[PDB]
Amino acid sequence: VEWTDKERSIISDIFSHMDYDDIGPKALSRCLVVYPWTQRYFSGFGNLYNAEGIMSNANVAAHGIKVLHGLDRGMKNMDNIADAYTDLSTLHSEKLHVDPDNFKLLSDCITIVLAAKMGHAFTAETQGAFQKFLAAVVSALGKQYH
Amino acid sequence: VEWTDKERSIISDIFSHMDYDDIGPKALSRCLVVYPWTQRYFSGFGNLYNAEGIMSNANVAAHGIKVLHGLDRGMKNMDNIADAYTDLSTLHSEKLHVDPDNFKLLSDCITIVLAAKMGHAFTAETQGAFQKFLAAVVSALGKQYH
Amino acid sequence: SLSDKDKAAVRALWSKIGKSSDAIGNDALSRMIVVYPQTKIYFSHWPDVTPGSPNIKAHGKKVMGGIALAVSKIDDLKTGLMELSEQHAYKLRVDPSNFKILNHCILVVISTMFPKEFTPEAHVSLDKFLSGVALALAERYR
Amino acid sequence: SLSDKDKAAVRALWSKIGKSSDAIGNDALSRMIVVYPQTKIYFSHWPDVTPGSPNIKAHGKKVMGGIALAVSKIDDLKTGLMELSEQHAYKLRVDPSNFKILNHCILVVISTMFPKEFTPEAHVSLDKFLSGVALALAERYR
Ligand code: HEM
Ligand code: HEM
Ligand code: HEM
Ligand code: HEM
Repeated sequence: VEWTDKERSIISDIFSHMDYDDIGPKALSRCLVVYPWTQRYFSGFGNLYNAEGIMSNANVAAHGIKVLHGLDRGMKNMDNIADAYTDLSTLHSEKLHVDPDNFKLLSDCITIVLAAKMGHAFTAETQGAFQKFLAAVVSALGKQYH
Repeated sequence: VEWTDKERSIISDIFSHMDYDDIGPKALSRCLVVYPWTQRYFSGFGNLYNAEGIMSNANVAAHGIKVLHGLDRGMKNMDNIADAYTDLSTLHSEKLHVDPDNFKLLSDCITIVLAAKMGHAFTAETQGAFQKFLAAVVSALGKQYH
Repeated sequence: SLSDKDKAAVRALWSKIGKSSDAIGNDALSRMIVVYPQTKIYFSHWPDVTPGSPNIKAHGKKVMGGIALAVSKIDDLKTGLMELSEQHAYKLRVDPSNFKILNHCILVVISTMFPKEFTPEAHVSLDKFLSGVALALAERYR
Repeated sequence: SLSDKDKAAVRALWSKIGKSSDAIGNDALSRMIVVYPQTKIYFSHWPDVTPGSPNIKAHGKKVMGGIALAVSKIDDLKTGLMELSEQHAYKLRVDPSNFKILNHCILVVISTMFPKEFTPEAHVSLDKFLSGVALALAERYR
């Protein structure tokens, strides 16, 4: 949508210091237990049976890191995020058949994990900028569903 | 944005035969009984005490007939619904202090009342275009909130 | 939660419209996949991902079958629908947000079909009830 | 519904973080008015819709007091929060949708403040609990 310079810098900061290797596994892990229905999409991933099992599941660590990177295009073309997700939207709908509501659930986990990591740095102004960015990306992910 | 010609016609069809003096009162009353918290904004309206009383409250009727006409600009300004309601948004936000969640609830009530009326002719496809239009209107109404 | 008043209203409406459960179900699910295409993912393994389908006829049937049961189990949905909860839970794994979508489509259909009977009083009690069923369907999710 | 495990998980977390109930409330409501400004309307009877404000610090204090109450009443929230429901109902008339928004702000604050304590397990149970609370606060609305 329309971005203020502040949001641009806030978004720029967060990604600059993001430990994709730490946030990604933990954000995807937290999603799989907090919203167990999301497990269906990861049939071959192995142990998704309880908290422990998800928490130490290699398939999930690696994929979370991946999921988080998927955002990278967005903040890298902040004025063209919808178009930037044309393909993934198509991938997610027609190839993977993923209920886009999960986009919002995982977005929320990502937000909750970034907050644990950033602590006091996760100010209200930072939460707003991050959620705004994520909502925009979520909209873009479910564009191609028809 | 973006409307198929079909959607354009359906909306024009719907409004062409819309009995505002009938649908309007019925939509706002139903909203006030199923989502009673919306009764808060109609304090000067008088008797809200029960369903019957809401159903036969003239002030509610006249205001419902009015709210539905509010939609008129949107349907006559289909490719610019954001801009068309910017003022109304501000009115609802800064003057009336209306919780924009009730915008979705009322669209729902409107939607279901028109459905009672149009009956079997209220097809899935017709519903989809009316909800789409109603959605854009609801988006346009809550933009000026900050 | 549902008051006695809510329980009565739901029971009265259903004794009035229950006969048409089959039309309501086909119509409701058909609407669902039309107005909310994203819900099609749960059926992307079916040879009729379109309205009035044999499977849309089927699932619609079973869904209104749950509604009939939920009414009979209106005094304790959680206990009355646990079995259903696990099918959609561990088995089907449907995001609960879709229940709100279906519930909405069911009120539109009933309205299209029984406008005299679907008064606002019946609507609110029914809305309340369908929220109760969905939450009941979600019992075994996490 | 909250399982024993859920009731256990919420109780343990609240015994661990309860000391900071005052800070959690101020921070949560501040976040709410900043990130979801539309919620400001309910407080528009004050020209003071800002984080860490005396009026903001206060309500938050009262909010977390209601949350500690709900923990103490965790075995029956519906009964435990009748009074609380009545206030936001007939009096304030808060759209029940804002409870969800506040709940999210509450999880973020706790996340920022107790990162070791806020495990996913404590998350799922706390999240389940706050939806229970939300549904409890809505009991007298309709
Ligand atoms: C912020 C939201 C999300 C983003 C940005 C995102 C991004 C991505 C990316 C970049 C890929 C890999 C593309 C490729 O390998 O060609 C992917 C794959 C996938 N995503 Fe999403 N995803 C999101 C949410 C979700 C959610 C919530 C689920 C389901 C719960 C999901 C399910 C999958 C699956 C099953 C795959 C395929 C695994 C593979 O073989 O790589 N995604 N996603
Ligand atoms: C489709 C969504 C809606 C539309 C298009 C709409 C439109 C309108 C219009 C055209 C007016 C009259 C402006 C004036 O005379 O100054 C109005 C006023 C008002 N609206 Fe809305 N409205 C909508 C939803 C709502 C909802 C959901 C509520 C609260 C439950 C609400 C509460 C009010 C109130 C309290 C007034 C002032 C009454 C008066 O004119 O004295 N509106 N709205
Ligand atoms: C009123 C709400 C609903 C009720 C009462 C209901 C009931 C049922 C029942 C009784 C079954 C049969 C399973 C068995 O007996 O083994 C079933 C299966 C199923 N349900 Fe639901 N359902 C509802 C809503 C939904 C929704 C909203 C969705 C997704 C949009 C959904 C997706 C499915 C699927 C994919 C199946 C598998 C069976 C098939 O191939 O048709 N259901 N449901
Ligand atoms: C966790 C959920 C909540 C709890 C436990 C809670 C609790 C309370 C309590 C204990 C009071 C004090 C009443 C009094 O002072 O007489 C109160 C009042 C109030 N609440 Fe809530 N509240 C919650 C959510 C909300 C939300 C989401 C809103 C806004 C949308 C809100 C708006 C108000 C207002 C405007 C008042 C009046 C000021 C006052 O406290 O006197 N509350 N609430």
